[PDB]
Amino acid sequence: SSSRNGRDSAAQRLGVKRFGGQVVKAGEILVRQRGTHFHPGVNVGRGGDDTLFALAPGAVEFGAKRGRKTVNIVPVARP
Amino acid sequence: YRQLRLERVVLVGVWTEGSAADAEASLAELAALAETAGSEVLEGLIQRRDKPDPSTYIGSGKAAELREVVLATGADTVICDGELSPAQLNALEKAVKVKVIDRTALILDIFAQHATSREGKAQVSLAQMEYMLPRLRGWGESMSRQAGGRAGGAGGGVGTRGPGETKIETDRRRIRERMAKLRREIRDMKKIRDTQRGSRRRSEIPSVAIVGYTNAGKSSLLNALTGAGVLVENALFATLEPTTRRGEFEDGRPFVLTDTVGFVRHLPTQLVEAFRSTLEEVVDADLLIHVVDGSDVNPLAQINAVRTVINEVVAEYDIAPPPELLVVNKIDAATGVGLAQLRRALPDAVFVSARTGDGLDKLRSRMGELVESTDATVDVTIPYDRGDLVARVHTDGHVDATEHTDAGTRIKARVPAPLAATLREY
RNA sequence: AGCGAAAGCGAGUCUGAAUAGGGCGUAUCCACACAAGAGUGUGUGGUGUAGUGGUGUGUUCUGGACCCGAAGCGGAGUGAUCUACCCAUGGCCAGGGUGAAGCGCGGGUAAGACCGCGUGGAGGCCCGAACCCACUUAGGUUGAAGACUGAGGGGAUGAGCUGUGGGUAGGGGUGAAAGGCCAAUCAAACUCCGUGAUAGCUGGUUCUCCCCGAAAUGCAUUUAGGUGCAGCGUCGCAUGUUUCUUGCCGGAGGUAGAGCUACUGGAUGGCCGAUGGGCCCCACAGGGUUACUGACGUCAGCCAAACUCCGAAUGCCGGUAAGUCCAAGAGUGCGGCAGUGAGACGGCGGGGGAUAAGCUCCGUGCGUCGAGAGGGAAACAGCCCAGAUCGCCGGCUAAGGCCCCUAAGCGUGUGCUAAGUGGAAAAGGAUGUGCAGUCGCGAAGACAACCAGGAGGUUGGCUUAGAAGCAGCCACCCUUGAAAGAGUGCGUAAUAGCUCACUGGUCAAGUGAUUGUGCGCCGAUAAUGUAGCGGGGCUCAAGCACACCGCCGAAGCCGC
RNA sequence: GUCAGGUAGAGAAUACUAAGGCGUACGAGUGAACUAUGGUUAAGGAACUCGGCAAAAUGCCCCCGUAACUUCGGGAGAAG
RNA sequence: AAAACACAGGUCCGUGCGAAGUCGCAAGACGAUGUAUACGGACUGACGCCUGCCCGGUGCUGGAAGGUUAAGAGGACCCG
RNA sequence: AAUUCCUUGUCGGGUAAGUUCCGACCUGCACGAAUGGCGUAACGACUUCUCAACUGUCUCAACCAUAGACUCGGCGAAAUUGCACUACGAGUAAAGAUGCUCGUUACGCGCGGCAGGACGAAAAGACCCCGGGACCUUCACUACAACUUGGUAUUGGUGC
RNA sequence: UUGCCUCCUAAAAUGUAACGGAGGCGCCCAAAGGUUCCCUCAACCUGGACGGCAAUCAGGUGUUGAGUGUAAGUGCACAAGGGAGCUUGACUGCGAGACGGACAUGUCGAGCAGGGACGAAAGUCGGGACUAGUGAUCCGGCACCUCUGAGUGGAAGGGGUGUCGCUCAACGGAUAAAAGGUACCCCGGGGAUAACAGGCUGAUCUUCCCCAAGAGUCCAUAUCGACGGGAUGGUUUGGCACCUCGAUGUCGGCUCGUCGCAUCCUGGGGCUGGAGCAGGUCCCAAGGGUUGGGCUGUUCGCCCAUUAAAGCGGCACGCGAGCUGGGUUUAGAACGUCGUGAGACAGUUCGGUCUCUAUCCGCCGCGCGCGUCAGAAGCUUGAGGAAACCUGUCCCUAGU
RNA sequence: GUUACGGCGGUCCAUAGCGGCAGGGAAACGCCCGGUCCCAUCCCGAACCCGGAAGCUAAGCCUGCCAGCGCCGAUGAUACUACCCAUCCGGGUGGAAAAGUAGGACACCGCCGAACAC
Ligand SMILES: Nc1nc2c(ncn2[C@@H]2O[C@H](COP(=O)(O)OP(=O)(O)CP(=O)(O)O)[C@@H](O)[C@H]2O)c(=O)[nH]1
Repeated sequence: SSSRNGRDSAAQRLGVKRFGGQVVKAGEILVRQRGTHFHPGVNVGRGGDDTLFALAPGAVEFGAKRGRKTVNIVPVARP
Repeated sequence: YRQLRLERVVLVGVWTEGSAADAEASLAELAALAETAGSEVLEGLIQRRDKPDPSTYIGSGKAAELREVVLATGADTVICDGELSPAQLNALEKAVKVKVIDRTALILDIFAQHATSREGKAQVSLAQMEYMLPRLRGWGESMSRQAGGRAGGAGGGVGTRGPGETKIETDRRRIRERMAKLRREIRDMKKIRDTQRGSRRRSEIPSVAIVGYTNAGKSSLLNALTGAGVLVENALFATLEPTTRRGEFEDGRPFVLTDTVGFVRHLPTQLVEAFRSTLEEVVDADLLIHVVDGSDVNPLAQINAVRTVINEVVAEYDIAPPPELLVVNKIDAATGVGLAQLRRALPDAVFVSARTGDGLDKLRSRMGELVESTDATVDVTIPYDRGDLVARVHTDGHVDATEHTDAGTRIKARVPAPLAATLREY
């Protein structure tokens, strides 16, 4: 005599963490996603739950490949 | 009025009395009625109990048998060929665990959908409502767990508890009150019928009417015997309001022919109460036309059932019952080789077919014969300065206009009291 | 002097195979080399380290712990002088009836059985005062009285009533059993003590000014009116513009919108039309005809919170240049002290509901009230204007206003309204009145008018009482082209009168249909009294629209 | 708890009185409504009302006369 | 104030005698100076005609062949 | 039916008219034999119906007398109480206004009466919810009294 | 219903509630894990012995519509999809830097060393394409250890590392261990929260309408009006919980009224399928009037007699500081049914205390005072208000 | 320098792709002719791998035309939208789509150049 709904999960705080042009450290998490909505580019690896992370200091720079997004890092070149 | 879904029905019924064939005949109407409401009929079990059970209509184990069949065919309903009390139809619900809604409820509901005129709708709600008054505690959800009470009764002082009455009383009062408004409303509609029939009342006219059970024709005989095309659907209760048309034979006096609603066996004694239109007619007529189908297993049955309702009418109104003609139809197209039996002992078993096959010739010529006496007869000598003597002399309803001369006209015809009247100068 | 669970070691130490990472320590700072720019390390020199004990103040622990207030729990006692029952010994019951056993005598019977007449005086017997109750009614109901009174009422030789003296005591007594009674108290009496019981609950908490100034949110909870932590406030210390606003630059998205031949569903008409049903030749070999159905295909028109080939505006993250800068009284870290954790309404975007509520639940660098005075909305926390340091018998204004109430305009120019519209309302009905175009006739005097025009085979059929121009109706190729159609409508059963598409002398502008374009009319409709302008009153606008000109108006702004 | 006068009367009821004791502690007025307690009522006689609540009615002695039913006592002061 | 309690009359169960039952920690007392035709408890409730079927559940009573199981007796084997 | 929801079941009596009453039927929502079944003379301040007699119960009220009420003299309280020279209508407000808005009405002060309002007085709502008590029940938990079972001490001897 | 995972609501970052809308999870796999290498579906056309239409084999067409252990989403044809050969990294000592964040938890990590697997070596490997498949602390069990050992030597006990024990599923887990009744009730609070009345709304209710398919002897509109649509009123059942729980007394009846008109009679009309007598509709109209009984607690309802008629509603469902107390709603008792039982029924039946001296406004009557430009007296005008307002039968006109 | 092979260019990976018609073989790329050897098929020297060098541009690959199918796509309007104004409607200042239209487009550049000169 009631609703057969009413249960949800928790909101996993996904999405992009570092946006483009932002100076980053070695090992910071750039994107926490589920699939590969962003594929890893240069100096960017992929974790076990498909999160991307930095492999070198620099500045995160979004890009493209053959029909798929990438998240790159360009080095910051100390003056 | 309630409208949901079914189409899955298992019919049940106690054979307290009647022949075997007679017994399954009832269950059969129930099939036709069930389908006339539009729902597929699966199985159908009948028992032989000399008298129903005060708790479950059929029995205890038979209820158990029905419980499994409802799980088998998944039928969402069960209809009982009888009138059952609120209690019996509530116990049998926890047994089979599905609809246990009786016959009177099928008929009362068919009348809700099939009926159009506003008047017809009102009479329905009365019926449905009078059928639901005696079922309030049973539908006791409003009282289901209405145990919220225990109101203190220190009394002789503040209680501020307003109910100065039990909830059952207060609630019963409402349904009974609405029923009373409708009651006065329906009795008023009487004046509308009477006023729509003032012309016919005056100018006395003949008035044949067509009684007879449902599915016997009636509205086929009218659509053919005169003219006009009224609903002639092959289902049940297809005419929920009376119609009247003109027509005549040699005596053109209207032989106004009315068509009525159908008298099924064992009326639900509810919606019929307000179906007075059909009966107001039976009373005020000059003949009746009991139509019975030859394509019926036993035609004689409906003859008596129908005749009974006509019996009660003549009784209340203290009337010399009108002449009645019983015309058998469905013959010719007679899906009946049991035809000869009726013919052995049946009055006016005309092979009316109403469909193709006609058969209406003998009836028409034998129709005006039973109608009440005419009252116009006259032979006269009319001067040549007529131009007026034609009053209605030729131009009248039955004015004969059947004799002539050279001198004006030695007319020899028939004339009503208010028409040619006494004016005629022999 | 620290690290370690510890043995122990000691500016180190623990874990580890590690001379290798880390963890916790070596007060902090400055200088110099070597490394490393994976975010700074490592050694060498200097400087060199702050605790403790009185005591003022703010929180806090254990104590009654800011104050007041339960129903009830335990220990030891007091009560049977009221009431419940019982024990011992006394007292009382006017008057009048009825007539049991027993006995005697007659009748009666084998006898018994019983039946009359005397005698007798029985009974939880009858009528009825004292006495004991308390059934009905009325009065009292700050009473004469903390349970009575006046009338009636029940028992009254009994399971009766009553006096004196005794006995049973609290988780116990006593109970012809009502949770009744046990000193006007009873689902466990009263008094004193533990005791200042304990209450997430209610109430109360007392002199002043100055500065700052909230919240009704998130998570968890034997939790939902409580509390813990975070958020927001204040005070102190440290850093210094890191905060905020605007412009430019670099990014991720999938809402609004749109689209569907780009997926998944729904879905309106056609067209080809296999594949199947009827009929089919009834061979099941087989001719196809198909009001059926026709998967896919195909043409055109569509829809979607859980459809997306696309896809904004804003918002968000970062960078960069400025602004504000004798102030936002900005941000951030650490401490002392909190309160708050029931929000309300209005705007915009949504769920639940009937796309009801002054309904309910969310979002919103949204607002006001809460915690906000002043002016306008007639009055009127949540709407509009505006944020009160004090004084003034100074000036300018905001929202709103300027006929009188009531400060300032019965203001100026051009138009509209006849409804008191203004000063409530719908589907819909409708010959109101201004505007603007359009269409034939179109100052030819068209149109209106007085008017000759009356049964063309006109009683046609369809049929015949006649179908009496004319019950009804399915057509007006029709003309001296005049202005009547095989004469329709009112009528007229039949007559009989006149027009409906219609017109000739007299001759002076009219016929529709649009934009709905302004403003208006009806629909319209409760119950104390006009009562749907705040009042009087207003069309001689004091109403409406568009321009224009002043002024009144607050604790706003200026002056002193 | 004890005494218990006289007339009526079955009575210790009730009415009036003897012996004896009291006038018992706010009064004087005054035809208001209204309330309480008594009294009377035309014609009708439960029509009132939840309900004959209340009121009215019956009432004593002496002769007659007494039903269904019965557990044989009664009912019974039946009723009249 | 009653239709409720009691009641005379029923049946069942317990009790062989400082009985059963009750008050009391115990002695003791009531039962009763009573003795199963007596006493206590339960239900029914004058009187008349009657009181039907069921012993699976749960109780009560009466039984034993096995299973199960406490303390007390037992002390192999192991360990310090 | 002190038991029947449907229900004012149906039929018969009683009344001019009978949701109550009496007698039957039986379909017993959900009677039933010592939580006794069905009857029954007598009995009841018990409950429910009908009738005769009677009446101010009523149609429909009227009059009389006492005790109050009312006037005069003496004595002389009470509950209640933020204020006070405490109108009405249509509105507006915590949504039901003597006290706010706009009107309308109204000279000041008393005495006898009536009870519409002051959400009138009295009693920190007996109903409802939350929190805490209390007493009661049981196949709720955990204990204890009481009853019962065995070992062992008081407790010993000869037999087999 | 209570914890975890996925989608939408969720307003293009993250987050976001409701007893909003849909589903899953308390596993499985010793290969369905690690690694090296290879491959590309589904469907459609043309072909067979079945084999349907669709089982294996041919040739084409086919870029993703198939398949991924399991819900959904995000992905994946470069494949994470299909196949094969070895194997155990489903490791030990660690972990720069971060995400998320009340806290407790949770999550991702390049890289260094030891010992391996697979590869030619580049390198990959700390379980599975990802996100669920779980439980804090306390108290104990077990294996190993270069810790401690109550005078000393041992030992018992304790300690470290690895790990095992809970539908503590009310899933941040009050106790190792716990159900009901109260109408016999009591106390502390609450209009934070219900019953009565009021307020907002108007689904249901009620009263009107708009269009006109039909009905009405023929005939949409004399009289009705279906399917659909638009509203008024605030008298019903409701929805919300805004005042009142340091009290706003609750049905029916009695007594007393006052108001609205949506008119029952009486009074005017229009239309009639209005011959007359009687009617049926619609408009105008609120001055007066609108009965007595039987049954029921009853309002309502049916019935008996009448009448010109026996109106509908508002006023705390008007009216208890004006009355009753039949009913509902305390404590007693009984029946039927439910519960093992205390007790329950929103079933029935018998019985069950109705308090108050009127202060203020209001209303009905009655005085005293002053005023009305000197003090008195007789008789009056009427601004303004109040009261009343009903109706029948018979006769003549006329049996016209 | 002409230049008809590689590998990634690497391109916000179809303006680059499919589909037609006509052409080419210097070296290179290829089909090809056989498996004795290294190594291979769940069966097959088909493929993988090996040894070759008789023909021949059928095909892959490359070149030139085609706007046929797909693919990019403006300007201007329109939807929508932030802020502001407005007593009920609706406007102003900025930003601006989707679909369509005009059109674009049979790719363009790097490298030891790889080959081929002089
Ligand atoms: N086979 C057949 N059927 C006939 C004949 N005559 C009449 N019928 C049937 O009778 C029916 C018509 O009569 P109907 O209109 O049903 O009578 P009705 O009583 O008005 C139906 P309702 O119950 O609604 O009033 C038709 O369905 C037709 O099948 C006949 O001659 N032959």
